Amino acid sequence: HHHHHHAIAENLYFQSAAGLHISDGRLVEGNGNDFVMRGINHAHTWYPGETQSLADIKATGANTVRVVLSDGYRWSENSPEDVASIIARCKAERLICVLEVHDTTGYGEDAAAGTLDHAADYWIGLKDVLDGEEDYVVINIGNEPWGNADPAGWTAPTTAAIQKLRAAGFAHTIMVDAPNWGQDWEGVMRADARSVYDADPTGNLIFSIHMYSVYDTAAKVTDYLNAFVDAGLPLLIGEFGGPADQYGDPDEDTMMATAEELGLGYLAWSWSGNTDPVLDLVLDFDPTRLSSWGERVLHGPDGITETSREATVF
Ligand SMILES: [Cl-]
Ligand SMILES: [Cl-]
Ligand SMILES: [Mg+2]
Ligand SMILES: [Mg+2]
Ligand SMILES: [Mg+2]
Ligand SMILES: [Mg+2]
Ligand SMILES: [Mg+2]
Repeated sequence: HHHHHHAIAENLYFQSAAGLHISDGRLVEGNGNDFVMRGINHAHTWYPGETQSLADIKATGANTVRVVLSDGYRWSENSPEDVASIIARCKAERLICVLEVHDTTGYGEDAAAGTLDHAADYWIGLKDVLDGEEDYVVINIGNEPWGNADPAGWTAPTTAAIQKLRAAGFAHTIMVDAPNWGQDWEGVMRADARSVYDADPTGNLIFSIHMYSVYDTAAKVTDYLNAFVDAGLPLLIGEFGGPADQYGDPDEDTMMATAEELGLGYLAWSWSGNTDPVLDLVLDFDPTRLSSWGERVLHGPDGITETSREATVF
């Protein structure tokens, strides 16, 4: 006979603050399932009238969007209301959301660039919007937060910013970008990553490489990605390009193939709106105007539509 009981469930007395987290060098959801980001960057802070981009990005099959914010150091600060709206729209569309402060880009070289400390203060100002969204939102402290001048200087302020966010009570997975405009040409992030990782007492830290023309051969791509995997350190390709520019030709084929082989995340740059539209996946924010680059990223080998799996939390 069935026990025939009729109970109702109270929610667990104790639950973890962390949602998305790191386990054994990989990104995992709260339920333990491995998560491999396959997504797109959207320049929200510069295109407030293009928020339909989030739903259009989901329609590609993408499982993640990286949303460009400003902390007001250089561009126009994204308000807590705006950020709350974006997070909720991403959740409604079943997208994981990587938020990033762009104003740090090129610090130490570009005189208009802000500090990681200023970015951290901005994140702390968003705490009431962000707390409770640890299953859904990854905090990328500052985009490409050092230029090419003295990239060794990146390690101390990166470490300090992580510690400042943890001391403020953040339980999200935190993502950090490399010096040399995100491409880590001098290898400072690659060398110092373990030290930086060990400085996050939660272990919930992921490194992000941006692969442009420095990564113009197969060997350069595979060496970098394998370096992190072999060291047991979590990594994604948080931006990448592909079409040749004045500095070389990024090897997008090897990036995407190796990301698939190793199960590392990637986020293509970008949906639309670049000053030079060569990296626009769609022209004029219009899904019916895919560019050559859009065709490659969405529909080509190891691309988004082929490989992206929705986060299981949804
Ligand atoms: Cl706009
Ligand atoms: Cl080479
Ligand atoms: Mg029964
Ligand atoms: Mg939970
Ligand atoms: Mg909306
Ligand atoms: Mg060094
Ligand atoms: Mg290329």
